[PDB]
Amino acid sequence: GKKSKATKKRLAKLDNQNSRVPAWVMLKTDRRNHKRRHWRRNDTDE
Amino acid sequence: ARSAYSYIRDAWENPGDGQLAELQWQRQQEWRNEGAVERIERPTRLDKARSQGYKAKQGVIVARVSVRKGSARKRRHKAGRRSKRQGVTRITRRKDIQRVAEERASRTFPNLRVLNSYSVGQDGRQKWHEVILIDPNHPAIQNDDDLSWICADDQADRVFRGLTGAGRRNRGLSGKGKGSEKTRPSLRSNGGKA
Amino acid sequence: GRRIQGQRRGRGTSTFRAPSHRYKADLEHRKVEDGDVIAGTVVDIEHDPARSAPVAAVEFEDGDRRLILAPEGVGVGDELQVGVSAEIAPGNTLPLAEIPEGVPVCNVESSPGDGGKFARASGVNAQLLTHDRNVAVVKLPSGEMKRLDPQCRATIGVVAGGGRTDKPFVKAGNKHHKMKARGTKWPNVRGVAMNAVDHPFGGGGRQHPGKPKSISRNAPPGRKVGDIASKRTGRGG
Amino acid sequence: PVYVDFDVPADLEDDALEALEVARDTGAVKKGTNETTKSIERGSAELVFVAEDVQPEEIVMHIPELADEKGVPFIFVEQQDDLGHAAGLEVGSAAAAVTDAGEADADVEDIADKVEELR
RNA sequence: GCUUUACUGCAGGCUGUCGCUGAGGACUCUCACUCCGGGAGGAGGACACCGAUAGCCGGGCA
RNA sequence: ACUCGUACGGUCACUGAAUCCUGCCCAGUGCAGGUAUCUGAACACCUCGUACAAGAGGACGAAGGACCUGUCAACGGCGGG
RNA sequence: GCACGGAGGCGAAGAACCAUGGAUUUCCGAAUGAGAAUCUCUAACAAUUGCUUCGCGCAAUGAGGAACCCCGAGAACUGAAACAUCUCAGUAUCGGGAGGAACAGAAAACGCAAUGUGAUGUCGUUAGUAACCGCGAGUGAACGCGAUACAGCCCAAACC
Ligand SMILES: [Cl-]
Ligand SMILES: [Cl-]
Ligand SMILES: [Cl-]
Ligand SMILES: [K+]
Ligand SMILES: [Mg+2]
Ligand SMILES: [Mg+2]
Ligand SMILES: [Mg+2]
Ligand SMILES: [Mg+2]
Ligand SMILES: [Mg+2]
Ligand SMILES: [Mg+2]
Ligand SMILES: [Mg+2]
Ligand SMILES: [Mg+2]
Ligand SMILES: [Mg+2]
Ligand SMILES: [Mg+2]
Ligand SMILES: [Mg+2]
Ligand SMILES: [Mg+2]
Ligand SMILES: [Mg+2]
Ligand SMILES: [Mg+2]
Ligand SMILES: [Mg+2]
Ligand SMILES: [Mg+2]
Ligand SMILES: [Mg+2]
Ligand SMILES: [Mg+2]
Ligand code: NA
Ligand code: NA
Ligand code: NA
Ligand code: NA
Ligand code: NA
Ligand code: NA
Ligand code: NA
Ligand code: NA
Ligand code: NA
Ligand code: NA
Ligand code: NA
Ligand SMILES: [Sr+2]
Ligand SMILES: [Sr+2]
Ligand SMILES: [Sr+2]
Ligand SMILES: [Sr+2]
Ligand SMILES: [Sr+2]
Ligand SMILES: [Sr+2]
Ligand SMILES: [Sr+2]
Ligand SMILES: [Sr+2]
Ligand SMILES: [Sr+2]
Ligand SMILES: [Sr+2]
Repeated sequence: GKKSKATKKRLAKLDNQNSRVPAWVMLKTDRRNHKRRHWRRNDTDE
Repeated sequence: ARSAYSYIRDAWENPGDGQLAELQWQRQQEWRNEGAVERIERPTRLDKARSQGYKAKQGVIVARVSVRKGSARKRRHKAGRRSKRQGVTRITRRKDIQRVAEERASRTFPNLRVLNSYSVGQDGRQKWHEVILIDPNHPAIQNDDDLSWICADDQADRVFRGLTGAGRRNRGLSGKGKGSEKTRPSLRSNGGKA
Repeated sequence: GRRIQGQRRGRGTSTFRAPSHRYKADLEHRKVEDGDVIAGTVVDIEHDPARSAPVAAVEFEDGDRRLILAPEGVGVGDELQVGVSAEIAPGNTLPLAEIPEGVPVCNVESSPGDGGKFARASGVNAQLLTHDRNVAVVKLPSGEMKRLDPQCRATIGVVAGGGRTDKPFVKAGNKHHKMKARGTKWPNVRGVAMNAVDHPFGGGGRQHPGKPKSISRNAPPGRKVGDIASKRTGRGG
Repeated sequence: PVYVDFDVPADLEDDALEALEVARDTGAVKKGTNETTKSIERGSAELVFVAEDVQPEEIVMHIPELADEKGVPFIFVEQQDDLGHAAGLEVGSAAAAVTDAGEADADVEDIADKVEELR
């Protein structure tokens, strides 16, 4: 495909959100990213 | 003594006789060549206009509107219907043509509000009505003791809610007694049976 | 039931439209002020996709290059004329009034100045018969005596491409190619071969219309199929 | 045009307007179709003018016959704004009436005469 | 879902009538209106188109 | 839409290359044409009725039907004695 | 900040926090210079209007909002033990439009017929009454009365 600049920005964001919940948040809340996505198992929008 | 206006009035009681007859025969030829809504500098029936609230002043506009003659223009049922709801030809709409004319005019002048309207004839295939519209935003009008009432917010788009004289008559609001049991204070509040 | 094919046609969807974007031009007569001082020269002969007949490109004196409905016998270099005083020769256009009786003409106008309506198909022609100051009588290709305004323009001669109909298509594929150049849905499935839901003649164990084919003129669309208001049928009597 | 039954020569129209101008400075004149109409009805009118470029025409269609059945003489003017100017107005005037002239009586008289002759 | 001379209706077509619509059981005209023409102008013409209604046909459709 | 199309066209149907052929039937039904007479709605018109109106009747009568004709490569038919 | 970590910082120059007012407020979005799946291309009230200094100079409209409200369009399942009028129902749903509420409203009324009432909503009642209806199934008011709240005016024309 051919991605536009906007499409690209959106894909970039999705890539960023797709990360681990920092360990310190674990401690602070004394004890999971429910939006973890896989490129294969999942399907993004657009 | 008789006002000059009464003469315009008396002429229009029989638009098919006298000079008026000839005027119409001449005029309609031009009207037929005009659009759906033509703004005009002066009312064709002055006495009527003034009588309905017209004034030679800034913010007062008059426009002639033409509409196709006849009954409803409805599409036959594509799904199952009992004989009763299969009619198509003799079914007519609930709004009279003058009301349709007032609405088209008001659409053409989004910023203006319909004050009133009257008939100026018809031929075998269409009817013409002139509509008086007012500019609620013009100071000449905001300062008029007789017209400033139309500047109120609840008067916005008054024609589309049936608040015109033609609107109220068509909603069966003329009578104050017998026969208005289901029209007053509104068709909707009475279950829509008026 | 469902709308029959004749009803689908009317919606004017692609399947039923003519390939207009592929058509050349509407061979309408040139408009002349008067005098007839308009002449041009045949610059080329071309194929007309919409009629399966040849057409001639003409360059006029005043610089107008336009395609024309060519009669048989027009070739490159030849000079054609269009006007009241135009010379009486094949390929020339002028009002019926100027045309001498007994002369075959084509692309005859219905109403003076319309550009030509009658006798435009391959190898056909109308026959100018009677003259007058009020009406010109022409005999159209169908054999009908037509009364026309003597002011109606026409081209002398018969239309090019005559005899096109004398050769059989021989195969479906040839019909196919021609049909693709017209506004027509082809091939043709017989009504008797369809389901009852699809046509007045559909249904039934064996194929046959379950009714007389001669339908009334007053029949509504969807029902007007078969032999429309026939005055008679068959070959007998 | 539908109410106009005879054409007035540019010249006659000239004298009348001038006569009307001196009429406002001297005698009395009415400005407006309504006022002009009452004059004819009250009979207080000697000469009534009527523009010919009035649209809609219904505003004046009545003047001619109303004047006839009142003996009041009337005349047509081509322009609407001239009658208004001549009447002393900063606007136009569809009709006008000289309610008793003044040092123009002689002229007004002739104009009326010239018209009746013009049928 | 489908059929038809099932019941009942509805579109649609034909036809009369009224309005559009004018002047002098047959007629002429031109001015509305319609069509052709780039235009001038030509053809037609109170008809046709359109609105209303009436009779007939009417598994095309419910 | 067909249609930058105009009867050597294109619409609606039937049969289904070539070859040799394609009989009889128009009563019923369908289509179409005609039609002296018969029948045939509404508006207008006339009579009765109503100080008006409802309404009853009359006269006129379009298409249509009756009636006549054409037509089966139109629906179809071509038996018993 | 939610959020109970680590590091670091701010606060007596009175921070945090709260109230009121102000500042900033990317792009798309009615979306309005033109175009576009949130970007791009070369000065912008696009479009429709009113006024007009006739110049976008001054203005209006557009879209949103839980429902409520006003004006239009308007089913069927269902009931009638079938079903066509009728019913379901002017309901569901659709088009347009206003407000904080809408709509109505100062009699060409009523007609407890009177020597009587006196703008309009609404609530209670009048009453499942009158009326409608294959006179079947079903549908169904009003005047009045008791309340709530109360409020009455402006044009056209005549004469100027
Ligand atoms: Cl409005
Ligand atoms: Cl072919
Ligand atoms: Cl009372
Ligand atoms: K039902
Ligand atoms: Mg990574
Ligand atoms: Mg006042
Ligand atoms: Mg051509
Ligand atoms: Mg094709
Ligand atoms: Mg086939
Ligand atoms: Mg099959
Ligand atoms: Mg069928
Ligand atoms: Mg067969
Ligand atoms: Mg077969
Ligand atoms: Mg045309
Ligand atoms: Mg059925
Ligand atoms: Mg086969
Ligand atoms: Mg933008
Ligand atoms: Mg039931
Ligand atoms: Mg209410
Ligand atoms: Mg029962
Ligand atoms: Mg009910
Ligand atoms: Mg009551
Ligand atoms: Na994926
Ligand atoms: Na408006
Ligand atoms: Na089924
Ligand atoms: Na037969
Ligand atoms: Na902000
Ligand atoms: Na704006
Ligand atoms: Na501007
Ligand atoms: Na039941
Ligand atoms: Na049932
Ligand atoms: Na019923
Ligand atoms: Na009482
Ligand atoms: Sr996969
Ligand atoms: Sr609005
Ligand atoms: Sr052509
Ligand atoms: Sr042309
Ligand atoms: Sr069959
Ligand atoms: Sr035979
Ligand atoms: Sr003026
Ligand atoms: Sr064969
Ligand atoms: Sr027969
Ligand atoms: Sr009160």
